[PDB]
Amino acid sequence: MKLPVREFDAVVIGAGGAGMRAALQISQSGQTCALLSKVFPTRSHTVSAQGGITVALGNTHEDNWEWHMYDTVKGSDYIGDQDAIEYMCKTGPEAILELEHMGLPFSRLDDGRIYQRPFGGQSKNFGGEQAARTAAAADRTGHALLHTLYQQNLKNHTTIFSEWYALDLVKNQDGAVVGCTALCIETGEVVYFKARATVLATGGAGRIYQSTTNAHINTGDGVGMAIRAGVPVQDMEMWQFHPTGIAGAGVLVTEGCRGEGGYLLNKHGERFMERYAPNAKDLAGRDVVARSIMIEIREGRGCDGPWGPHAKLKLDHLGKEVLESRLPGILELSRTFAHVDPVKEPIPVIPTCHYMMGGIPTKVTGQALTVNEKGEDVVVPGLFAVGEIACVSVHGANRLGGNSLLDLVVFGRAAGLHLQESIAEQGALRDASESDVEASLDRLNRWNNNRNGEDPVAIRKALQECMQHNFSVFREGDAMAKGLEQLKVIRERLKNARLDDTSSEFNTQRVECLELDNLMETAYATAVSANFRTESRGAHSRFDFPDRDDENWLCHSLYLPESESMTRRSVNMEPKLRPAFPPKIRTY
Amino acid sequence: NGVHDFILVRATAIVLTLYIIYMVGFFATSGELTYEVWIGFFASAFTKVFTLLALFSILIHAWIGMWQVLTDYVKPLALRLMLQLVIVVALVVYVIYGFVVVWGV
Amino acid sequence: MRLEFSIYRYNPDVDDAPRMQDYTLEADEGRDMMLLDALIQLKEKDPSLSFRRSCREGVCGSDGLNMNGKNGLACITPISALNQPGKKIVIRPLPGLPVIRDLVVDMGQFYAQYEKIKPYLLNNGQNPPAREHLQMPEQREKLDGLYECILCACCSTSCPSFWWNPDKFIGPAGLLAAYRFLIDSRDTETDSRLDGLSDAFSVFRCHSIMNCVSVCPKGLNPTRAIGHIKSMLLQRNA
Amino acid sequence: QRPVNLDLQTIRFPITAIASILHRVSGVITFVAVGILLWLLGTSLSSPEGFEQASAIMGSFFVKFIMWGILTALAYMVVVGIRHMMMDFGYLEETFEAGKRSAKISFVITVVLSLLAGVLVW
Ligand SMILES: *Cc1cc2c(cc1C)nc1c(=O)[nH]c(=O)nc-1n2C[C@H](O)[C@H](O)[C@H](O)COP(=O)(O)OP(=O)(O)OC[C@H]1O[C@@H](n2cnc3c(N)ncnc32)[C@H](O)[C@@H]1O
Ligand code: HEM
Ligand SMILES: CC1=C(C(=O)Nc2ccccc2)SCCO1
Ligand SMILES: O=C([O-])[C@H](O)C=C([O-])O
Ligand code: SF4
Ligand code: F3S
Ligand code: FES
Ligand code: NA
Repeated sequence: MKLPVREFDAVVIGAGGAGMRAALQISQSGQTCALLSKVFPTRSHTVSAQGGITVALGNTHEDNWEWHMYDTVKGSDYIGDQDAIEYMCKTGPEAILELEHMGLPFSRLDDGRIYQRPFGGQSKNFGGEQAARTAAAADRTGHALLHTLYQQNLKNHTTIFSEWYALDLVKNQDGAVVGCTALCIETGEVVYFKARATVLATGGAGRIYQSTTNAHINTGDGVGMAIRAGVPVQDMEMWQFHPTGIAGAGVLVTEGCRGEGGYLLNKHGERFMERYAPNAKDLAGRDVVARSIMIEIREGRGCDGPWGPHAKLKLDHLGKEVLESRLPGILELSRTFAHVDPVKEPIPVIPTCHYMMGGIPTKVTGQALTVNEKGEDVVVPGLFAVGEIACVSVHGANRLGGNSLLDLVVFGRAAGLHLQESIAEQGALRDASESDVEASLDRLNRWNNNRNGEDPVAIRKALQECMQHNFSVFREGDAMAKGLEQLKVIRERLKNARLDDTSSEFNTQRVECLELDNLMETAYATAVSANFRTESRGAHSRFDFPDRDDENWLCHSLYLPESESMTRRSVNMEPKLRPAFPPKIRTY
Repeated sequence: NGVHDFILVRATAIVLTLYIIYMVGFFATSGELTYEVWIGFFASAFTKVFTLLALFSILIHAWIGMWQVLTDYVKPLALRLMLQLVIVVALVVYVIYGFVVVWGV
Repeated sequence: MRLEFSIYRYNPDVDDAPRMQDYTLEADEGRDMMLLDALIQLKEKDPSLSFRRSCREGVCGSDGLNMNGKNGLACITPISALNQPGKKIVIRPLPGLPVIRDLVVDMGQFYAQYEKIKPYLLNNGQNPPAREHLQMPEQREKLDGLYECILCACCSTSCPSFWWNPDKFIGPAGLLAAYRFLIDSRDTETDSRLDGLSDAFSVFRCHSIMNCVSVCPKGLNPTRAIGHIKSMLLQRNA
Repeated sequence: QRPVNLDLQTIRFPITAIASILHRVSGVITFVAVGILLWLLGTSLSSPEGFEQASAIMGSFFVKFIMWGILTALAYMVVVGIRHMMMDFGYLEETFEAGKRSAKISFVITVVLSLLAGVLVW
């Protein structure tokens, strides 16, 4: 061995909500666990989550997990896996109450119970009257959650490797994942973290776009790592554009604003969601609201100003008290990034890349899947995935607000609970050879040796521009085909890209170059997938195939990295505790 | 401990505030400062006790305050302990010199 | 409009000591970028420039910097708040912490003090609730101003008491955190927490310098929380 | 072994931090000052001749300046000490605004006592 080998039962790559929940569970269950993160854990994108956690606690009114299941299934436009969704909605309450017992500082109803607000796609009695099931700490729920989980990891004395950058999965000769290589950002040392279970919890990839609500660190590292290891990724075309990022800045203002009574206006003062979604109005599914805002703009009823084209998000009628109490975070974001006081003036907002529904396909246990020559599901031994990086799929073609924080916790916890069984089921994994480990370093060595190649800044801009223009809210076949050709060229340029900083002590340039490879793989898988799905479903909308096609496309799309070609996986329609919700026409 | 120090600083500050008012009050209303009136003022049992009380209070108050200063800026142990020794001795000498001075009036 | 910067540089494999390097940036006249925007653009031109950042919206706590003498977050400090005719914008690392590289400091000591105060709920499990612990709005309001801390260390690295004894004085951020657990109605270990804070150093190094509260990017007030801990300490031990 | 940014000339200090460092400075000075005052007291009380001798000492301009300095530092210790105790007892808010305001007022009250010390000494 050249490289130092640090061995654990489990190595968790990512310390957002999902990886911190999993680490905690894995550790409590008796196993050693190294928790890796390329930033200090509390700076993960989870800290920015605002509106809260969607869960049928039944505090604000009587609720029912089956109602939440219905809203989720319908919200996913019928490609969410029903058994998984069932598991999530049913387990949610217990999983969330346990965060409260960890000290999470939830807001409170007068009687002492956790506060829940209305949110998009929430109904009573299977598509009836508007519900309020999003549990919140003002509009800083993600902050509250991440800090609480970090605190619990301290309490538990979790072994945390902070500011370590995971480079690539290590595979053995049998095809099993047996850990990853990682770069210590402070010192530049490279190490092999050897494990029986490598848990990807690396989060989303909004930074493949020109405008995103996501942190700079959301670079799809887990997608790139998967793809380069030959592990497929699923539903990559399904990118949620949040209806309301601040126009000109990309910074999120929560759906909580509309949950609390706020609403969208156009240049004429029309509350147009009443036309586009007569029942759910401004609390319709996100795919619908986003498209609606864009149609208002394309048709010339958008507003303008220094922010560029936008709709108005009117909140002032809520009053100072409610705003400061329930939505203080957006008051601050709006004043800083829009120069608009929401107490007096509407926030200028536009749909903005927000969340990756796609990812590495997994079971409820967190075990990652691939497919064989026959198209049959096969567990990838040694590999697991939780959180935004995973595609369980609980969110299908369109995620409900609040369902992501719930997913982190439920599925992070599940991977931990089931880890012993999963490790026993996969059996003993053969050791990585020296050359297996070295294969994981090829990508880093290319960077360390390339001095005279192309500027990676130009490459990153070309990539983001291509995704914004061709793979946004509305898609056209010709433009998608041309975008894909454009990405192929860009990806070729990336193979000859230079690293201009060769140093070893806290070299962030090397990190950002490594991230760029992952932006490229993620964009590339997205583009291929998006060209493939010849229908419109949830967040995927195409003018050449405007209809939802349940005969041909009631399924997941699967990107196969060895052949760079596409295939399909079944959608689960077999919940255990209640009947499957059949596909029907989906209007809000 | 920290609470003990904190309280003592404030207790002695109150005593010292009263002493200063007493002393300033004398100086602002004495008029002509002759030897006679000066020795008259320090002859008084009230002045003697109050003055010695003040000196004890200084010993407490200034010790805690100087100890805080030294524990911020003087890291090497031997130099710090030596400086503390000088300071404690100076404060004790203050009180003792005070007794010698008032006993003599 | 031409913007001028003087930025702290240090790489242990190259520099004997830290130095300040001049930088220039062409900006759009009718547009006001954040400091972080400018830094990101400087790194396009000098890829060797290292600094931390992530959320770019004042939430994560990554990009605490000393800007024209004063601590803050690069991502929410407008260039217009820093820029002065004929002066350079001076960007330096948070004071008092070891510098790893350029604008990146080792936050170790800051995190160690946070851990010293046991920042997690401690509840003895007696009288367990049926579901969530019940916490009335009035009890929940007490956490407001305390839970929002983003661990940016802007406060502590501006505190002289923390400069002189970073290993003994907990510092403003850590004491704000201790207080957040001290007054959480769900935490049952108040007495035992206070008993760990009675020494001369943990709390009582705070002399109301009030640098902490002037810099906090979240408008929090460590001085006030510290005042409250001191009362609780008196109430228990005097 | 790693460099640290602790160049005090590169850091902005608010008026509260100035108030505070001056309080510490006033403390060190006052500690030394007690000995000087005691030395002076002892001589002034030892005999009639000692009194005249102390009067003559106080007569020198250089000594007047030192004495004014001592009384100013003492005044500062007291006034800012009281401000501190007003926070400790909850008579003053611990917002930043209240802190700046109370510091400013302490400076003013100190200067007023400094002039009064001047009049006493001249
Ligand atoms: C962007 C966003 C999302 C969001 C939200 C507000 C914003 C601005 N509000 C939400 C809400 O109110 N309710 C909800 O249900 N969801 C909300 N979202 C979506 C949600 O926050 C995110 O999907 C979720 O936080 C993702 O969490 P996850 O645990 O999956 O991932 P993460 O928090 O982004 O953390 C990723 C971790 O991985 C580490 N990482 C990444 N790459 C590497 C490498 N290569 N090596 C080592 N570690 C790596 C990161 O450091 C991080 O710790
Ligand atoms: C009489 C001679 C005195 C001496 C030699 C003296 C000396 C000191 C010293 C060395 C300190 C340490 C402060 C620091 O470094 O921040 C201090 C603090 C203090 N002084 Fe005095 N002092 C005297 C009188 C007084 C009086 C009359 C008062 C009444 C107002 C007073 C009020 C205080 C208070 C409240 C503190 C603590 C403030 C804090 O905790 O930051 N002092 N003194
Ligand atoms: C540590 C401390 C002081 C301090 O060192 N202040 C300070 C020193 C240097 C530069 C600015 C302020 S003065 C208030 C009492 O405690
Ligand atoms: O709108 C939000 O608060 C946030 O965007 C929530 C989710 O779930 O994504
Ligand atoms: S109290 Fe304020 S300045 Fe201090 S770490 Fe917390 S958010 Fe940052
Ligand atoms: S924390 Fe330090 S700057 Fe704060 S108020 Fe106490 S001496
Ligand atoms: S980058 Fe997150 S706070 Fe500045
Ligand atoms: Na996903």
